[PDB]
Amino acid sequence: LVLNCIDRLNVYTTAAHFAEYAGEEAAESWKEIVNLLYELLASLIRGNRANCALFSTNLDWVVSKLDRLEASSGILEVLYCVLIESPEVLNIIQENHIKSIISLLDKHGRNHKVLDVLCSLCVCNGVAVRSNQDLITENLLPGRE
Amino acid sequence: MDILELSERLDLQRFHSHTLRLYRAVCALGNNRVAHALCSHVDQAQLLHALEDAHLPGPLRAGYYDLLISIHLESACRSRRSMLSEYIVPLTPETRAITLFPPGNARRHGLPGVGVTTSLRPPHHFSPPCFVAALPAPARLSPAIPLEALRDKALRMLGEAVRDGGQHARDPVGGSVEFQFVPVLKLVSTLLVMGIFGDEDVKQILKMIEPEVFTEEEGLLQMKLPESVKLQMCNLLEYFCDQELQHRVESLAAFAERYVDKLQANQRSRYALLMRTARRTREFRSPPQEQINMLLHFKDEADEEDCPLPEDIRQDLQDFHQDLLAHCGIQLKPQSLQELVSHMVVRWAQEDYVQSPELVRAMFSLLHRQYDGLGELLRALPRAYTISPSSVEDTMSLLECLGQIRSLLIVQMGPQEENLMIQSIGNIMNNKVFYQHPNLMRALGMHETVMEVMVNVLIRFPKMVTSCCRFLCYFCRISRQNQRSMFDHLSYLLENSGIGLGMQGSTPLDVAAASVIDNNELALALQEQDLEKVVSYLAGCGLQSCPMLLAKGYPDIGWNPCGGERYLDFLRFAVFVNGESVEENANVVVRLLIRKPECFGPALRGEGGSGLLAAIEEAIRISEDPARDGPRVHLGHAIMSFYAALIDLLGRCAPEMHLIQAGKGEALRIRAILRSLVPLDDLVGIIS
Amino acid sequence: GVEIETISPGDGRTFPKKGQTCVVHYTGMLQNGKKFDSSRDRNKPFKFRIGKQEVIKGFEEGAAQMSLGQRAKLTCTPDVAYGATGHPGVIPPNATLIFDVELLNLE
Amino acid sequence: MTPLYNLPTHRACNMFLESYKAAWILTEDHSFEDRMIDDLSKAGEEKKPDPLHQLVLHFSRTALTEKSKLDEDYLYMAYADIMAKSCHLVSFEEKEMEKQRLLYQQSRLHTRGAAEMVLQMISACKGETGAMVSSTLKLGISILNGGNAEVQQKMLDYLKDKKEVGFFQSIQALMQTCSVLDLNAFERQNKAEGLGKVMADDEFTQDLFRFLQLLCEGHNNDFQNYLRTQTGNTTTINIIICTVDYLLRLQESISDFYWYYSGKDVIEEQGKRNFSKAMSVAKQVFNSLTEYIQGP
Amino acid sequence: THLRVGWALTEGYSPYPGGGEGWGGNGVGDDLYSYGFDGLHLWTGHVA
Repeated sequence: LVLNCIDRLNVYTTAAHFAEYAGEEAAESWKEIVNLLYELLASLIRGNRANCALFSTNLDWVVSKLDRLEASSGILEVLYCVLIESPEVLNIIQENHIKSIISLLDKHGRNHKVLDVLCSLCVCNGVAVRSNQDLITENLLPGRE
Repeated sequence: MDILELSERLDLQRFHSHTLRLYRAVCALGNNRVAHALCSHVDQAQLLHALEDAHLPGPLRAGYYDLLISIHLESACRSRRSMLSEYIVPLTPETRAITLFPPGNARRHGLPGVGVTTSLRPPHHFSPPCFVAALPAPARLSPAIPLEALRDKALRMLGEAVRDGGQHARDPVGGSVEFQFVPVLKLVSTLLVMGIFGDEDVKQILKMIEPEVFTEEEGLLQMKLPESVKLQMCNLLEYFCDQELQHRVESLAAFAERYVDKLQANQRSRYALLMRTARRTREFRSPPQEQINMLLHFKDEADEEDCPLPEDIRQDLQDFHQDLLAHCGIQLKPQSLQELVSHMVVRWAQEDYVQSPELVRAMFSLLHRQYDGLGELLRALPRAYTISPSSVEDTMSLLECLGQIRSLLIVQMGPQEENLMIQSIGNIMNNKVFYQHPNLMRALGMHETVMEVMVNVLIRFPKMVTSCCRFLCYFCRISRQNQRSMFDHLSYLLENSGIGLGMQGSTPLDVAAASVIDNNELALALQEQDLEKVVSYLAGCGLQSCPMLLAKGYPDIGWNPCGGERYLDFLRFAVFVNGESVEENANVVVRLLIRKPECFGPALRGEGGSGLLAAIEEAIRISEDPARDGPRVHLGHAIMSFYAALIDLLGRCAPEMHLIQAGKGEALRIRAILRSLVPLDDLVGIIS
Repeated sequence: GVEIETISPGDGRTFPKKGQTCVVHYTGMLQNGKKFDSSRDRNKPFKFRIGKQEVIKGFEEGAAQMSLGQRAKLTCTPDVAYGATGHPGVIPPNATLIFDVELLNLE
Repeated sequence: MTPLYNLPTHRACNMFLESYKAAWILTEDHSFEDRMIDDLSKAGEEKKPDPLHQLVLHFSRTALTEKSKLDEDYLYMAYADIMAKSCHLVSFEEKEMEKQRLLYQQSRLHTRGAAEMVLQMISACKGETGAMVSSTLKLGISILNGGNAEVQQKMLDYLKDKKEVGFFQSIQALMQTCSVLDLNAFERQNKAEGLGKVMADDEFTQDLFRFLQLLCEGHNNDFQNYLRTQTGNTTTINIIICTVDYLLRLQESISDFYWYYSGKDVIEEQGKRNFSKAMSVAKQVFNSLTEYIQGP
Repeated sequence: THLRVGWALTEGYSPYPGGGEGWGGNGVGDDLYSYGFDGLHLWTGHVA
């Protein structure tokens, strides 16, 4: 139900666009509502392995929203909670996902939480993913920028 | 800007520290290729400068120390640590020269960790980094760094830190005593485990730890330090306790070699004079283990009558037992490691309430080890084994391959690791020692590791699965003890030998079948639960079409003759041993089969269904018609093979003739049931 | 190809011949100025023998034209320096490389 | 039997090592448990806990850690054995001297939370038989021998305040997993020995019922009623009925074993041994029921 | 080894030890107030 609410509220690019259909009095709380929705989703998914494993099917849903200017921190926290718990998501993570996260670093600046996410992508429960380590090395180090 | 400005620019200090954490993450767990790539970014000169930089912030100093350990030492240290639990002692003259106490009932204790050790340990392999060589596969080796210079630098830095700590400077290096000592102690512990330090270096380390006890200034053991430093001191003392245990094992093996030689010479002389009555000749007509049990059964003075050993030899053995107890400190200012460790641990525990559970566990494990030394040796003897000097090169090669396999237990499976595993198995099977010394192989426990690898993969890697299955089949076929060892995991294999056998090669069901062949004891120890599980699998196989065949476009039939045949031959080996029928299992299997009649297939089904001859004729017509056969498996042949296997199994379940003559009611009942199931006329029709 | 810019004159009489082992010090940098490799940091001269495809083509083409004691700049084009694939994690695709090479000894 | 001196040297050395370890090392007796406990129980020069107390708190912490299954730890097994072996070790005067020394040795343990540690470890095992539960039961018997009233009170108070059902669920599962005789297994063994087990966990069953008997020793009516019913708990488990159920299964097995040997005049050694151990278990069960119902 | 010779302007040429433009080690020709010559290159504006 929360996911459906987020998807339906995400179809508007900005508050003014939402105001063109719901009015200004309803638009002044659009950003607050979406931030609360992501905060509740994070509280609902923190620490539950079964719930984090539920995201092994729709990971692109979370990744494609990383570039949104609103609730950027909440969505990043949701991704961090999923990745720190579910090894299946690491087995489903692909190159386009890693390139998207690096572009997140490139566009939103030097944030240590993105670095912690990349660190978490490598090893989970004492087992390392060679493919992830190689893709990160190939797509992050040689640029030297 | 100068990197020292990060002491005030905290945002960049944190970002760079997490960057170093990411470097360790990417090169973690044996990724030597990434370690080489990282060598282009963080070079040796920078690392060495960072080690001696006294103004560096604590987090950066710790990060660079851990980066150096991760890049250069982690893989070698881990492989050596894995190899440290075994004691393969060659019978060389250096081993012969080993004694419990130095020549200079009980004498003064020697220095721990100094002396001659003959236990086999594979050498480390390193490759020089280079980024201009033509780009070429064999696994890459770890980068090489000057170890003698690194160990000298570490010793000098630790000594300087010790002196500064004695001075109690108000500006400790790194901002805190923890940041001053923990990285250095981690580096020293890693180098100690890798065994780089020599005798003089170990003596210097022992002098800094305790200059008064380890004499042939003030120590670390009496200075107030935090829990992390206490933990590193516990790791060091654990290392030296392990070295003492290894020394005891090597001395015991040397004495065993000398005493066995004396025993053989004495027995040869006694037999020589005896050749010139059952009591006199019983010794030489008994198995050698019983012979040596009788020869060594003279410990008590109330049974020293039957022992023919001379009193001088008995005295020699009693003298060695006495000096073994003395070396273990069993009574017949601290001056020994055991008393030093006990005093330090008790003082620490009664001075403050320890909050670190890891530290608490470490100190109580060490205390238990000091108090119980004989039991530790007793539990370590099963992993000790003496080998001939001519098999050293093959044993070292086998240890290298086993180390590679063990290094493959902490990495996600891939095509390259699969190829490495396959070639390692081939190299192991190409070694004569693997067949000459089966007891040593069981003590090494390769089959447990292979089974654990197999369950971790569980089909994505059929070549790997069939390679593991062939290895275990060979292992069972070497000796009966291996077969008995594998029989304990029969249920473990069966629960994973479900649908998805693979249409490739040997399967866990095949290894399980190979683990019970020609063994009456294991056949009689075969549990009924395993047989009900197998019959339940066969029943499931007998009701649905084969999904792989359906995915390959074969015509649909409501059963799987191939899978049913595979379970049938397993029951054939389970019920027929050494040319005779085991009636307990035959009766159980037959009763289960009749309790589940749908296992017999569309034929013999009842309430509609033709006999065996009609089924065979239909199969023949299917074979003669290509459209009904294929879309390589031929359905007509599979069906005939299935019914042939079923009839073979029922025939082998038949009661014995001596039982029929004895008139056993159960035997007559079983034969009557089998006769009712299989008419004679159908048999003659098929034979015709 | 390879361009050679001399920085310090050599002997100018003794050139590398077939089969000889050359021992050199080098520093390898990218065209953007970023340094990626240097043997001087390891404090160990790099040794290789001529004509056995042991190094990238441009490097040995440059070193073949250098005399004993000479210091020179070698420029290597992408078509010979690792080509289109580059070096995973160290050198990006289509990188033109710059080498500061000094020929210390032969055999 | 080729003579020993014709064997290769390394193989003979390996056989020597196995024989030496089997005949000389294990047979040695070394008693250090009392000295170790004495050393750990002394402070020196709110009272911070002494080292033994911190050890017990550490094991209670790992017992209370929320995890699906408790991992095996040799360190805990070793210290549990040491603690159990350090607590037990004719005229009126020395009989009383022995009782007082036993009470002091038990006080050194039960005054540092050992009873609660035992209950927590038993609840943590969740009814899975093994060395962990066997060591815990042995320690509980060691600290409960002589039906110490103070220990009984501490256990009852802890159970009533926690109101946890895991303890009795584990006890019920263990009682349901206790094994009895098996004629099919006996026949299989007879054939195996003819080519040229039965009640393996009898010691575990005996110590389980000895522990239950010691919980009610001394006519503890409060503990007898608590065993019959747990008022404060959400669910109630009747241990008495489970005991009768096991007694019935044992009786039926004994009856079948008697009919099997009734026809034959001679009874072999293995049959006599299995009869003896079955009778010993039945004796322990009868004693436990007697302690359940006395008081009355 | 670094070695350059040339002219510098009083105003603007204040090279401090340590860090600076690009990689540290600023000398003559590393800014627009100085004009150096090292034997092989003409240095100005941190460009050789």
